[PDB]
Amino acid sequence: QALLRILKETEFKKIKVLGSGAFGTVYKGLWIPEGEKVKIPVAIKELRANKEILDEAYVMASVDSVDNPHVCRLLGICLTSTVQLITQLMPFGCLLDYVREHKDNIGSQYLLNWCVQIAKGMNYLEDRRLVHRDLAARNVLVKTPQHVKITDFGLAKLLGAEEKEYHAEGGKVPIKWMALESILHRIYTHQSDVWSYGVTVWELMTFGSKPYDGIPASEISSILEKGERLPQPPICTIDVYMIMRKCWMIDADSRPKFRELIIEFSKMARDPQRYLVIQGDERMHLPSPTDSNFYRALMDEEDEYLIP
Ligand SMILES: */C(=C\C(=O)N1CCC[C@]1(C)C#Cc1cnccc1-c1[nH]c2c(c1Nc1cccc(Cl)c1OC)C(=O)NCC2)CN(C)C
Ligand SMILES: [Cl-]
Ligand SMILES: [Cl-]
Ligand SMILES: [Cl-]
Ligand SMILES: [Cl-]
Repeated sequence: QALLRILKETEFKKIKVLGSGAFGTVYKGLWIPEGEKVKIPVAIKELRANKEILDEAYVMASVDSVDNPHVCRLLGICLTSTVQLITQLMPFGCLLDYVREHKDNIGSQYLLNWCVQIAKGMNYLEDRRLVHRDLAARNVLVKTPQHVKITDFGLAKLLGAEEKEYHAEGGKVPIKWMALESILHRIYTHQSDVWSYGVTVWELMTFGSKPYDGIPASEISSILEKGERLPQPPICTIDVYMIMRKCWMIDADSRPKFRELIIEFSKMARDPQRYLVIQGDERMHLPSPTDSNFYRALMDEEDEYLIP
């Protein structure tokens, strides 16, 4: 039962632009619900259409639940000059930016944990019949360095009870993250999300390299058909790279399931230095909420698509 809570414009203070791009415009603000002195840091999204963003709200409200650690939750919507979505501010931004900016303190334990968490979030969505269709490092957000959530439901589709696939029309889509069958046939499944997951893992393990850098999107299907894939990141031992390679198998049903990826990456996270080789790993640290001074980090922080 999908509900949308309408939040009054007057309940938001200190609204400031955070960034714009393919996803629209995102602002940060403080939400003060009437009848509370609680001030909640929020992110606020609008497109650049009203209908498009309501489709995203619908999907997000549909998949929310009491226990939902790794998928962004819609707090509500605001009707202003635009229709806006409201969510909890993720103060450390997106994981693509995070891994580029904190490379020198990202250890093996963080990378593997992020892999587990994304897989848990995707398994959660699969259980709710949701095909995300846009999983990428740019669309994973960082609540704390130890805790990430999947975002951007702009392309996501709910499968009917009898449906195993979504067939798309001619909209703009992220070719370099897509399964071969999605490029050729516009077919999307849970197993095509698994392909995108493998690309997402590659982005993390390269500390935010661009996939197939300097290769035109029009050439990707031919590269994949020839058996070529993204290269082995230097930190990755063979077992980690083989997971990625299994995610990029031609046969969709041969690819790992999210349930299996949770288990495998959890196993690796139990012995992280066995699976990723990072110079100075043991000497690295990132802010954690168990730190006395974590609040410092928070204040400091809080303060792709082509036509097929
Ligand atoms: C990713 C960086 C990035 O997203 N940044 C850099 C500074 C601002 C910005 C845009 C942000 C943010 C942010 C912060 N907190 C929560 C969410 C988001 C957000 N960012 C993106 C999406 C986000 N999700 C939002 C935002 C508001 C409201 C809702 Cl309901 C919601 O969930 C859908 C998103 O939807 N798509 C991607 C960006 C690297 N660049 C993306 C390249
Ligand atoms: Cl974890
Ligand atoms: Cl979107
Ligand atoms: Cl194959
Ligand atoms: Cl692309």
